Amino acid sequence: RKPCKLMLQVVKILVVTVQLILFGLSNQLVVTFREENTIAFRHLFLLGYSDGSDDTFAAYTQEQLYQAIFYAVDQYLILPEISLGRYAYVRGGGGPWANGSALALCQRYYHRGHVDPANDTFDIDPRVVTDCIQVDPPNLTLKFHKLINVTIHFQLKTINLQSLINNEIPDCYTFSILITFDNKAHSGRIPIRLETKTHIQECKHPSFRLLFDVVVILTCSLSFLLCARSLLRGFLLQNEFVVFFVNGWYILLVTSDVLTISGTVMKIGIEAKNLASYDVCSILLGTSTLLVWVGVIRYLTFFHKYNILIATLRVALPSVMRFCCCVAVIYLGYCFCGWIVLGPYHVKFRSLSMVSECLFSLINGDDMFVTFAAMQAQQGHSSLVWLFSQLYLYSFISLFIYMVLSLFIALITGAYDTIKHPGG
Amino acid sequence: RKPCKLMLQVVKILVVTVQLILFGLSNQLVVTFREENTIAFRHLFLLGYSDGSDDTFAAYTQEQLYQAIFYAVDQYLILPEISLGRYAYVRGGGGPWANGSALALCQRYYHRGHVDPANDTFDIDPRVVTDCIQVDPPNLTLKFHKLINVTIHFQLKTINLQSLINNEIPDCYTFSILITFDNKAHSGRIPIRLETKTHIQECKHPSFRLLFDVVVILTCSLSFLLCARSLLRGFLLQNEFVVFFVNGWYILLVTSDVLTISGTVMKIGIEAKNLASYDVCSILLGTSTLLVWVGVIRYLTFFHKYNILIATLRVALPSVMRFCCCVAVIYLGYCFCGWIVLGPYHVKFRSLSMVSECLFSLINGDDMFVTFAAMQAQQGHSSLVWLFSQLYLYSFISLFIYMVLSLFIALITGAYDTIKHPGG
Amino acid sequence: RKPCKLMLQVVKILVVTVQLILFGLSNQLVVTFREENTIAFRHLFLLGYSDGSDDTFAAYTQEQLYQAIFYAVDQYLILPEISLGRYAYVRGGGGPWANGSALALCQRYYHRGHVDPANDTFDIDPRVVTDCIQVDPPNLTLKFHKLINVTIHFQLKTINLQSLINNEIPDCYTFSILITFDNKAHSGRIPIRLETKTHIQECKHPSFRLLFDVVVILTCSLSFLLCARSLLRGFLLQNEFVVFFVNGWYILLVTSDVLTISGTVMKIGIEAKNLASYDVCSILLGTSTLLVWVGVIRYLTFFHKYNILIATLRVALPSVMRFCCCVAVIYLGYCFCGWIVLGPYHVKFRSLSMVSECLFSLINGDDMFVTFAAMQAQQGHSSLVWLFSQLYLYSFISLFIYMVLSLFIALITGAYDTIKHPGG
Amino acid sequence: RKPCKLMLQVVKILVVTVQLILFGLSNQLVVTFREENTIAFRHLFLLGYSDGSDDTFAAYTQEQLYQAIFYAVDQYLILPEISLGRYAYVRGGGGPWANGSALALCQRYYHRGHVDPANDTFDIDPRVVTDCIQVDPPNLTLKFHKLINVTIHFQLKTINLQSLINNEIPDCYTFSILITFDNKAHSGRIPIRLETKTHIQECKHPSFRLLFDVVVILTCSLSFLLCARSLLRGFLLQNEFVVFFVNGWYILLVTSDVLTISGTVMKIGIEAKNLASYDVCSILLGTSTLLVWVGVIRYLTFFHKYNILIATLRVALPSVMRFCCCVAVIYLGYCFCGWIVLGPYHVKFRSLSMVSECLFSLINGDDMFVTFAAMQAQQGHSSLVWLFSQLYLYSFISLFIYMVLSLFIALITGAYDTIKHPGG
Repeated sequence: RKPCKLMLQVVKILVVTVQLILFGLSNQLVVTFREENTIAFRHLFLLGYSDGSDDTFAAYTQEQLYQAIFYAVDQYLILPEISLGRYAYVRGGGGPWANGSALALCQRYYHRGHVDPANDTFDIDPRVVTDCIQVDPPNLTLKFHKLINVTIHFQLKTINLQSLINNEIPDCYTFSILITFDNKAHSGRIPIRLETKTHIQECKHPSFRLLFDVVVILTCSLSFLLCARSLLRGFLLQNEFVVFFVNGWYILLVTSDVLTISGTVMKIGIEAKNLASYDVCSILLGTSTLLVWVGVIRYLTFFHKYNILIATLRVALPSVMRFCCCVAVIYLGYCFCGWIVLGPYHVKFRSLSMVSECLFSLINGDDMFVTFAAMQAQQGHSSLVWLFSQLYLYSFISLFIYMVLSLFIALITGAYDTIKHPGG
Repeated sequence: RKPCKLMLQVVKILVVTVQLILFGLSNQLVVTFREENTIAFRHLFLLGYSDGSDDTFAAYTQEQLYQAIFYAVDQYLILPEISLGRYAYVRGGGGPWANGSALALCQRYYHRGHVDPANDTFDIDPRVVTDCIQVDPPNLTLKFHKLINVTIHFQLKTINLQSLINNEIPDCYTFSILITFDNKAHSGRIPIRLETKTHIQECKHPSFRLLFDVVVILTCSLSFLLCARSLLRGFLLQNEFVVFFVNGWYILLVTSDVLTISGTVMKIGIEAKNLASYDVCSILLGTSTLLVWVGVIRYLTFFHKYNILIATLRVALPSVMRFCCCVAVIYLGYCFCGWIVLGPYHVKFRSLSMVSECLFSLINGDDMFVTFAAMQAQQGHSSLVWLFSQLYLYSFISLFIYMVLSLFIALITGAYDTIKHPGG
Repeated sequence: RKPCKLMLQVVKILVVTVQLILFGLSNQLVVTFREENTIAFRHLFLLGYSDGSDDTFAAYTQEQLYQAIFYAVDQYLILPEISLGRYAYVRGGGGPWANGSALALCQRYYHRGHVDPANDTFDIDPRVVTDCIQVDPPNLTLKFHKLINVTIHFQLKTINLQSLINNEIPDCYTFSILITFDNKAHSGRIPIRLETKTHIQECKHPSFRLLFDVVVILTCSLSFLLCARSLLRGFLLQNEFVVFFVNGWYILLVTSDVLTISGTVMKIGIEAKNLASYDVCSILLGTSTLLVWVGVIRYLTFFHKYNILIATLRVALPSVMRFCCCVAVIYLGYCFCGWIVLGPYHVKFRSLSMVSECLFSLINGDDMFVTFAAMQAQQGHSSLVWLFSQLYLYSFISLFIYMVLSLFIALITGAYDTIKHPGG
Repeated sequence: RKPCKLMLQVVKILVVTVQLILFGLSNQLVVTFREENTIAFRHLFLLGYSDGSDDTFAAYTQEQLYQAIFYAVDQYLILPEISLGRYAYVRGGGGPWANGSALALCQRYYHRGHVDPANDTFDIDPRVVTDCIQVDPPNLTLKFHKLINVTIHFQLKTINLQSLINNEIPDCYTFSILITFDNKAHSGRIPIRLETKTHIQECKHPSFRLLFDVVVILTCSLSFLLCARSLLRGFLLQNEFVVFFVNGWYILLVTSDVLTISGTVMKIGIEAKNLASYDVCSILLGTSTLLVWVGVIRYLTFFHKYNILIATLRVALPSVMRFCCCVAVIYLGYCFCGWIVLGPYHVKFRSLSMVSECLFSLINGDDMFVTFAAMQAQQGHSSLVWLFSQLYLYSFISLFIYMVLSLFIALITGAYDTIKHPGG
């Protein structure tokens, strides 16, 4: 009934989530097509594209420069001539107007770009002059001092005829190519990178599963109306309590309400500004479905045989707040020691993210023999610091390792006392 | 006697399992020959076969296509001319009839294969036309739009004369070559793959260990008759119990009975439909031999000095069912958060298998510094989601890490209470 | 007030440390420029520089030798001709005087360098003759027996115009190139290595954040005067105690005093002998800021609700000293077994550092499946020792693994007793 | 006195072990020279030697064969012409007599080597005919059916003049080259391998640290006489006990006696049959020095403040024998499931060594996310078995993971009871 409604809401948020696992699969296979297209293009225009070489994909010869310039230039010259597929290159003007390349060959560089590092002086009217080449589907050079960045802005239509294997009509995908030579470092190292964007459109010559998803939304609507009715009844009870853990009698209906607001935003309403907000609304659904797990298990305990382990959770968190506080404060001191020591010989201590990453090395066995062995092997320097890196890292491994069993077990021997009260 | 029969059955299932470790070694060395042949062929026909390049083994040039076409084509032209071994290529017609290549050079592609992705339209009479070339042991081209897949169906006899070093007569192995160009993606990426199958036959000019294995089977027969007699005696006892842990007094005789049915199926009866069912029957033997371990240790406890630790197991599972239930329900919520969050930046969260794989990262130290460090390093996107991936992953690492010591120790401090009852 | 001064000192050492995280970021990005320059140069002069090939960067052909000699020689010939940047090569004489290369092409080798390893004899007047070639910005050979080491000592100015993107004037960086051919092994293997040093100077044509850092120093001065006043008050109390944990009432003011002495040494006083001592003074700050964490959490416990977990620490360390002693003594025996067993088949057991590194394999899951699986796979030798490496490593994994839970839990069940005294 | 003798024996076995760490360093640096020579040679003769390519170092072309044959052949032709060192190639006949190559170019192959794998028959008079070519320091071919293995047996003197940098006279090292083409598989895959052996001799034109080591031996002699006197006194006490843990009152003197017998065997007596027996005697020393750690800590407990933790060890092992028994018996069942399941899709389950290696994956976090993630990714086969590998591996991860905390903590909550008896 009403708990059958709660079990139906667990099952129906679970079924909206099954349709979400379905749609997340559907978008995932679409993204398989996307990533296949991505790697395909990365090889494809990639004059010299090696696996992992995109990390190194920076030029050193100036002739190393202009050659790859020619290389893609021929790529665009003869793409229809060479392709294992069919690319659609119509006018495609960008990114400033006027008019169409479709490949816009653009290049930024400072206007008074005056500089003499042998003279210890420079005259930056660094107003970046962008020089652009439009190139119609059927050679020049720039100052190695002078440039800022170089841009190849092309675009290529394609038909998703593999969708014929998904039983779909093939869609229209315009792959929009931004090729970027980036010499903003100007340090003699200039990475090259290629950006592409796919304008998925339907076929020009041109939904029962869609009816099912909209039903999952409207049933989410009914279930949220149920969750709001239950919040009003618990609100009637709390007004009796003010005028007179399980912890989720109301808030779960709310947080379910929040995940539901996020997913319904994903289907239609924010579903026309697509990508990231859908990713977010599905994120909010992730919290709702975790709770669908946790709270459904609450109800289907059916008291869980008195719920001794469910009773296990309570008084510890009363202490656990300050304890996790204390564990953080030592850890923040240790993160400070990492931010101090990380710069001289490390990449693992490279930022606050990396000081977080070494915290994964702390509790997890994966970071230990790697980091504390390799850094003891001394990339290193300044042999007092070779002593210091070992004396820091071996020191950092120990205190938490000994103390952490004692904390989960100080609360764990605390759990034998709330089980000393509670084993009876 | 009868426990000497149970110890003899532990030893005799252990000896059927020693003969299984023997035969699993024997098949394992045969598979070493198979895998050696596999890598040998993979290099061998492999025009361009690199280690791990089979992962990348997809073409981009159409000329990149037809060249490898020629490459193997010469491979087949002059295999006897080039080989470090001796391959036997007799008529070998397949895979449809008519008649013999031995290399059948086949190629699928849709009949009304009409398509214009610049026109947003297509006319699939996609009825795949398979065009096949037979090629007698002693050039043409296809539409890059038009094809579906391309097949090289060859076959090569060989003699297992290294079996002379195993003291055996060399057997006759016909390696049956299926070379596959797969452009079913049609995304400009077409992986190539080569399949080979070995028809192991005896020498044309043409078993005490075999007598030993059949004895192990018939003695398995006697031991199962013993296990069935013991089930009937325990059944006489249970009929006295109905009419009036150790847990395996009967079921182990049964599950031993099941592993025994599976292995005897492996030797003779299902041993003429070979491969996978033998793998399965040996799987069932694996469960039988684990139990041979566990229950032999039961009997050879001889009460284990009162069996305090054997008494340790019981009442916890009465709670442990619902507890492992609860651990799963949080974990299923966490798997749902993974299925939500995994698609945008990850391969580790790529499927339900990968959400299971990150669960290995949860309890095991190997997944932690890799995943939570590398994903915090942000393949990433959409910096609220760069906050979100860390805020999810660091959140997911903690709750189970703290709680799990408390669970095995909530039942562990429970074990000090069934040892508080039980230490006396 | 005074605890507001202690909280202000926690916040102000925390703010000197926030300015330290700021400066450590600032030096870190400068080091990003440095490392970018480093990898840039390593590719740059690197005739044959491959990623990780610096590990293998040793020659075998003598012609393999002199060619790379020519290769860099042309590198220096035509660096201005080839560069994607602007290098400043003025006279730059070194490393002995007279006068200027700027590339000094030097080569050591023993004077009576007489040797015949077919004759079992040699006449070392091994007085290394250093032959040097100065080479003006706009071929010869040496005995393969005769040389000791070979040196290319060059230097290159450059302007840090990317500092224009940091809003700074570009600084003047003189990159000082030491190219080293090292045949001191004389074992036919001669690694090549290139050293470079950057003399960062300001622009020739030529500080509110600096005012802020000096304020952080002077406020560190006031806070240390506070810490010294508090030590004098606690000293007045201890003189009352002699004449009549929390543990850090005085020593933390001291160790804060030490980190503060180290950082103020970093800003100005030792800040003219820069690199390593600043690294050290920041190290001492790392200890101060960890304590800022730990002791601020002490005060902001505000008794922590009676500080039961803070009371948790005490009596155990009274035992924990001897216990960590005992854990070390077994571990030192195990390190001795490693120093014995490591040499025959291992690199992980390669030194006392590596015997420390296998200790990371002990408690951390990362070293186990790698080392005990790969060494059981037997690089190996002398099959009794193939038994011995497994029998040692599997033995070493177990005793600590079983005992360590019992130690943290012997003290942990000790913590249920100081919580048996202390849960009341 | 006598405990000063025991502390002196701890220190003197520790000093014999310090001289052992010294000699193990000395042999380790000698082995650095050896391994440097090893990698040097591996590149050196290595026509095509790539890092890790020794794993793949097998030929496929027959011309791929004979070319490398020529390649080393020229290696030997012009080694003095090409070398960055000085190799001494005198007559050096082997491995059968007659007379000298120094490169013996040998090749085995069966005498009646008759075989037709197209005919399903063969006539093995497989009596391997070895054909040998001697080649004086200043072309032919064999049947691809016919050969067994091919051998290049050379030898090269060299002088260890880098020992001049160790202050030593350079020794005489004869590097004895065995080059092996191995086609014993005859599977078209023939790995090539090169063996070299170094005859270290002194210089032809030709020990205070040695006096120190012999003193360490004779003092080991005095300390063993002390250990034997202490065994006789404890034997007088045990004869009083028969006629009327600490556990090592006698046996440690013995096991110290055993390690001492092994090391004294290393210095002189077995020190003329060198390599492996010295490795062994040092192994026995490893056990002695571990005990030097453990028992010295016993005495220097000085009762360890009543030795509560030393008292901690005792009664558990009375149970721990059968418990480690039970842990093994489940684990042997699990190893049996691994030996069953490992062959179809795995290399980690490849032998009993690998079933041991997955046991490292069990307790250590390193094997988990790798194996259970990658095998769930399905190298795989036969989708019921794709279910089976996950259903086995995920099953195997759990039971020990839950139970093992309960075992070390069943004995650990047992330790709170021998600390319940023992905390008083």
